[PDB]
Amino acid sequence: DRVLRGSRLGAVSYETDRNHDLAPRQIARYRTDNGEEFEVPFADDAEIPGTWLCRNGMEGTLIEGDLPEPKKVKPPRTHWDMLLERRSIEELEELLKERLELIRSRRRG
Amino acid sequence: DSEAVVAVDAVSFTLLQDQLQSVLDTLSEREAGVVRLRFGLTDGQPRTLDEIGQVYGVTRERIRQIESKTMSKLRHPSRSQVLRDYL
Amino acid sequence: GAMLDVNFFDELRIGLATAEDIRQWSYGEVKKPETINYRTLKPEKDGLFCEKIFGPTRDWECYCGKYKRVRFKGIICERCGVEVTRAKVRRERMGHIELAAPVTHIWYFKGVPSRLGYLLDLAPKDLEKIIYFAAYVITSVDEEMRHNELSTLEAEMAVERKAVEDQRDGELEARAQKLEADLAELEAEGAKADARRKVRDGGEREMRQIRDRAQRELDRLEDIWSTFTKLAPKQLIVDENLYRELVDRYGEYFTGAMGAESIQKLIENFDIDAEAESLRDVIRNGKGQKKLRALKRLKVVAAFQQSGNSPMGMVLDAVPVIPPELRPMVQLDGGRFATSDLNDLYRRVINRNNRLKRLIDLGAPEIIVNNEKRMLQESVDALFDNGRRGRPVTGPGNRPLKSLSDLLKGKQGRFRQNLLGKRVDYSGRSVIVVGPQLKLHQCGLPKLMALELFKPFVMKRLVDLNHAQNIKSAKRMVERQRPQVWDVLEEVIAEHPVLLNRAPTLHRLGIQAFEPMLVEGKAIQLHPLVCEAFNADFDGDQMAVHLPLSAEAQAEARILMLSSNNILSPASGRPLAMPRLDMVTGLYYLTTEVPGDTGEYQPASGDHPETGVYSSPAEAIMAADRGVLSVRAKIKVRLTQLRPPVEIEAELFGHSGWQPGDAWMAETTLGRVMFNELLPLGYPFVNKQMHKKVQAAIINDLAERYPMIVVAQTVDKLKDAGFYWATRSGVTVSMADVLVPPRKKEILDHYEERADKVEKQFQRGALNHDERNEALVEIWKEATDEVGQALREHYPDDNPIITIVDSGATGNFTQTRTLAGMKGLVTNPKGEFIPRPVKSSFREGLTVLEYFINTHGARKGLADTALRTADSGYLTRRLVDVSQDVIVREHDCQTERGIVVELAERAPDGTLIRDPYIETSAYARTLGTDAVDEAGNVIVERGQDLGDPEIDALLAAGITQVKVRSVLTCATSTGVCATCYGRSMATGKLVDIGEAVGIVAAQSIGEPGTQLTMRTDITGGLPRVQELFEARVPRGKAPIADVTGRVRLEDGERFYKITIVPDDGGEEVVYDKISKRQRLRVFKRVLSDGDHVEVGQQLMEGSADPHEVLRVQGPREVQIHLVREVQEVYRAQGVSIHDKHIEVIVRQMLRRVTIIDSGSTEFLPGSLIDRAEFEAENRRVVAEGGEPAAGRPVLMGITKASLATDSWLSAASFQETTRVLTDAAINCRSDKLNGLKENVIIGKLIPAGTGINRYRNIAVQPTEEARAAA
DNA sequence: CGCCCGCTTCGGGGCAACCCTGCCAGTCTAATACAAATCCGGCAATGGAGTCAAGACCAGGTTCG
DNA sequence: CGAACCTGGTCTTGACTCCATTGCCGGATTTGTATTAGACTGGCAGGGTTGCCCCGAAGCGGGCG
Ligand SMILES: [Mg+2]
Ligand SMILES: [Zn+2]
Ligand SMILES: [Zn+2]
Repeated sequence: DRVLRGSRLGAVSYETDRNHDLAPRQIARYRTDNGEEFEVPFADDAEIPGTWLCRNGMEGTLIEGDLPEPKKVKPPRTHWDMLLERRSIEELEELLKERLELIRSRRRG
Repeated sequence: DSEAVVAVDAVSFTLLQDQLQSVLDTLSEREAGVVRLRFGLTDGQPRTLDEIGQVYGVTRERIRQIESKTMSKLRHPSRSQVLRDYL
Repeated sequence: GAMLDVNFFDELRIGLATAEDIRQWSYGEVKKPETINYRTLKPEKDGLFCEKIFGPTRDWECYCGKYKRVRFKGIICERCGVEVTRAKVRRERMGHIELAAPVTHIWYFKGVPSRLGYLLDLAPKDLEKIIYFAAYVITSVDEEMRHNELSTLEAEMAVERKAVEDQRDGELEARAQKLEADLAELEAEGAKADARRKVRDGGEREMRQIRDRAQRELDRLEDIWSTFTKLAPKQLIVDENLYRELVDRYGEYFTGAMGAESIQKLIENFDIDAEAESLRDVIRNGKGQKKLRALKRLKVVAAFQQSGNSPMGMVLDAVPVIPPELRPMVQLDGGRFATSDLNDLYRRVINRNNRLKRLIDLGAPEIIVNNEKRMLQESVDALFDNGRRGRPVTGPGNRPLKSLSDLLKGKQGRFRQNLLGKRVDYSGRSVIVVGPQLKLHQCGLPKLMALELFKPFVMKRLVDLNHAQNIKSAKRMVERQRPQVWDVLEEVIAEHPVLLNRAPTLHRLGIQAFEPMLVEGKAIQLHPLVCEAFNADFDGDQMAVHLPLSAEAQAEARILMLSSNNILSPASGRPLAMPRLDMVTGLYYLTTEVPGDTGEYQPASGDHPETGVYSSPAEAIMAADRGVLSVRAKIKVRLTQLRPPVEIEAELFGHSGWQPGDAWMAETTLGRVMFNELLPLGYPFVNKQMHKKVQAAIINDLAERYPMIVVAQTVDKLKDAGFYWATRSGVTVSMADVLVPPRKKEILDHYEERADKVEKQFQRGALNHDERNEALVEIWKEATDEVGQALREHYPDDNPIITIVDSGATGNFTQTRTLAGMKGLVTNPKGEFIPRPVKSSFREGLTVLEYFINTHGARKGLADTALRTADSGYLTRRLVDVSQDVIVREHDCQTERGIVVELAERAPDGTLIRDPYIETSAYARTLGTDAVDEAGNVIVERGQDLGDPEIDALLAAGITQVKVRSVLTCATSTGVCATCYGRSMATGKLVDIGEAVGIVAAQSIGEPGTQLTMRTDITGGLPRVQELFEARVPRGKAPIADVTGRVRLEDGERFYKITIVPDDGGEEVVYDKISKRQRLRVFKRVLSDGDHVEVGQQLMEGSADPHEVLRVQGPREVQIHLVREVQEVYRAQGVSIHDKHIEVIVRQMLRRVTIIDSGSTEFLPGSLIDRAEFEAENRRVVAEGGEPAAGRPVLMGITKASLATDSWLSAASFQETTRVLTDAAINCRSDKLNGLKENVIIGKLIPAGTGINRYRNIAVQPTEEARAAA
């Protein structure tokens, strides 16, 4: 019960498109693992991050020898962990000896 | 598509810029320069009163008095009868 | 090449894109199936709308707002990651997805030839089993390991089968033990002799089923051993258990996978060189079916071999993403959102890819991962073409989703909807009315519509005249419509042409340019003479008004398309600004002569002089204003400013009969004097009765001999006098003015008695139903003609109905016969004739059953009209696309070839009887040779216009056949020359050097297809024309002779037989399957037995096949037969098309030849190539080792011809957009933008008319003498 | 001796006009526990940007003893 | 005749105001993940329609090794 008037979620300004001066800027050279190089022009006064998500789609590091060592998290949950939270070492060793005796009796009896 | 260009207000904006150039150039050099630096016409960022006092070799109070006197000047009908229809 | 698109292009190369190109286009990898945050309505990170990947939504703004103006441009925010720039790069940047398992492209798997199947030599039934995880495929195998483990594993097999037989005879021994136990427990006690052997029979059947099981597993072991011996690559293995047994026994010696990874491995282990060389060997030496299959394979294999392409791009390792501004998520007013139907397919692919990656990293059994991979494969196939394989993916409401190929296919694609025809600005639309006070070049215009058309012009003009301070108050002044804007509007309207469209636009004269003028009201007033060209009556038809802007388009509408410059028609060259209905009736009444009217010329004696003469037409007009003279009485005026006819000119003045002070007497009416005052000063005095054909001949002569402006002003004066004398004529209809014949009842009773006799004879069983139906049809047709005859003789001449008919204004005599007289026989829903027929006229009133009988044929014709109009539109659309690249390029090709023209065949008594169709077969052409006779002088020399005086000179000098020059034999490379095309029909002079004669010919052929009737087993209307231009083999396929000689006729059982005896040592050609519904050919009498026939004589009666008549008689006679057969359809309805409009389409048919020998240069046997390109390749191959590629000319229809063009852009825009585009990308075919449709698509200036380099680069400067005078 | 090539039949894909006029489609085990992340509400460091009052003062029109 | 004056500005100094602008901080809300123990084990599901044409594939009669 209205008029179909659409608008994309974003504004359109118009200022002076001058290219004679800009802000000064650096260029950081990022490198992924598979021999790729990438250039990302940051500004001058900009804290350049040691890692970066590259255009290729993989997390590339910075080519300067920073060596940040971010100390990543543990692998979340294993089947061994879900076994160990409900069993104990001696009971698992008991079932291990049970299956060892069964494979022995199947092998030579 | 409401985010497109209405294409009569753009050329009206261009003629408004030229009319404002004529009106600002009917005054002197210090007044027009202080006004354009104050409201940011030659550049994007408007220079503040301290910036214009730095670029003009004066204090900011002289800049502010010049600004007040020019804004009292520009509300004349002789400098308003052409710009009234632009709003 | 170019990437910023500066409109300086010369090529457009398509190609099959690899994964290395896909991940080079893309800016960031999309990895989440999200679009927009549900709460803040911002584009999500790493989604399908991500601002890091596709660019920013706001102008010069990052995502976190740290950089928000133009001074930070071209940099990247170190926190958010969005490169700060304009927001219009969301329309141009692409992303990509990295698939967890490869996927086959659907265009190269499911086509009408499957290209993967033709490349790898696999069946498509097998290919669908491979790539959809239904069957394994052996991708590789060993040779030497199989060679020695053949011996060792056959020893292993013999050992295993020995153990099998050991277990078998152990079961036999246990059966014997249990059998003796049954013997001991049966034959020692008291039991039945059958019951004591029941256990014996049970043990026997137990041994039989035990050895049945043993023999079945023996068959199993033999099967798996034989299959392992005969293992080979590209072999499918269905029956999963057999493959698992084969793998876990023989895990060496071979590998074998299932799916797109296995297809990628097969394309990896592949050489195109040895495969193509084996295929060349097979087409060299083989025969039959395998040669045809090897040709069909060699097409795609040589296509992959010739170019710098790789076959690995048919599988797909990374899908690309379209930019988000071409699939937007726009919100409406009020928060309602709208997706774009590709987001669901992209989200399904993203979901299933993430789930497959998680399943692989988690570690899952083979069933789940295989089902997930086939799910991802089905999702990507549904993305590229929904509804191709299996059930289409439906959304809400059971509607199939719009996939990527559906943006191109059909009528709703980009091509036929938004590329070729767009909505334009500066336009208008309103209804039309008749404007009979305007001049010819004018048109009316409502000011409320012209104020909106001319709004910026009037804005500038009323800013310039100080009626407004600036543009803003001027626009508000236009919106409030203040009373000075009209006074400005007249100034900005004057001398500014506008185009007036009428939809549908059938032909070239559907758009003409007028000068507007301000007219009150709201209707576009139109001149009453352009209604015939527009095909517009005033029953509520609307006409769209456009507007040129620049100086080039204004000069184009002022010069090329002005209404007073298009008088003649481009099809036949007859005038289309001729007086129509009321003007014809007015001029016919004004120029008819009544014997014995008021104040005639009676030559008297005794009482007085003659009292009929006059001094001058002024005195005649005064004596007609007084009630003495009627306009149509035979008087004798003395005329001074009207030029006499040729007889009286040579009689009185002799040579110098210049008029404007001379005097001569003329026995005419007053009306013909008043009519001849309209015509110009140089014209001789006509002195006839202005029938419509006489007015056609007068305007034809006056436009052939005089400048165009004189013709326009003469046509205007004729319209004025025609209307003014059409009112005073007194043509009115009253039911006392519709007279009935007096002897209608006697005629109807006399024919009714014979109808009673036929009905009585049918009642007495002397004849069947069909014969009495035919007898009644004949009787009542004769009665209809008799009643029409008596009605024709009963009427006077000044009856309004018979004057409207016989003056050629409108109508024909069948409509008057149905008004008064007898309606006649009425057709059926099937098309037969009901033997009832209606005896009541439409004046006496019909009755109930007769009305109900009439309604059958009425509704049938009314539906058939609309269906036929749609069909004719399709045929015109085909022809325009075929003939689009025939434009004039030179002035003279300087050839010496040329066709002949029959031109007034010899009478048997001995004269020159004129051929009827000389106006449509020999006028307006150029003499290819000279014309001479009796070893005398040349009458018409080489290269003349060949108009009517030269035709009369040829016929009077007594020659009959001339060799004329035409566009079938034009020897230019690209497009025809100018003297071959001859005179243009629309102008009268020679055709220009930029004309688009192909589109003119296609429009002139496909325009009058609506008016083509049809009939009650040969097609005789519009589908006859469609089967000719498509070059199908016809329905009534009549065989023709293949050699000279006599015939061996046989009247066989239910179908005949015809054999032709040659006059040489050849086998007698046999024609067997000739049905008894076909009749023999009659010529000069009907065909007999033993009759000596010619080479190209039609044996039966019907339609010969054009493919055979090319093979028998060469390419010359197939031009003659195709031109005559199309003309024979169009002239049946009385429609004239000149033959140069038909020879253009026939020339586009017979271009290419076929290849029957490869020679030694790159030409596959069976590939159709152009006559120019192939013959130039013979020039390159007579040097460097001489052998010719042998070729025979072929004739192909128009859909088959237009698709095999040189441009993949004009072909894909025409028809079958998928199947053209998929094999264009295989061969890496590069368009050159040289035709006529591609410049329309990409929006550059076309190479026709004012677009060519001769006319586009004209220097214009003032002359030096006029330079000094300023 | 079963093996395999000409005919026939069956099925899949494409197209079938052109002007206005139009305005939004569906549904079922349900919770706790917790933790991380984000936001928001409210003073607290300013501190710079502007506002105002007064005055020092250079020097050319303007009016008296 | 000189002389005050009065007033355009031109400019500075000093006090005052006032609102951005981070910065913690405490709490609120928002979002994501893990876990529920009687037994439960291979879909509902919806229609089949034209005409004409081209062409490619399946299958069958018919001879052949
Ligand atoms: Mg109409
Ligand atoms: Zn940011
Ligand atoms: Zn030529």
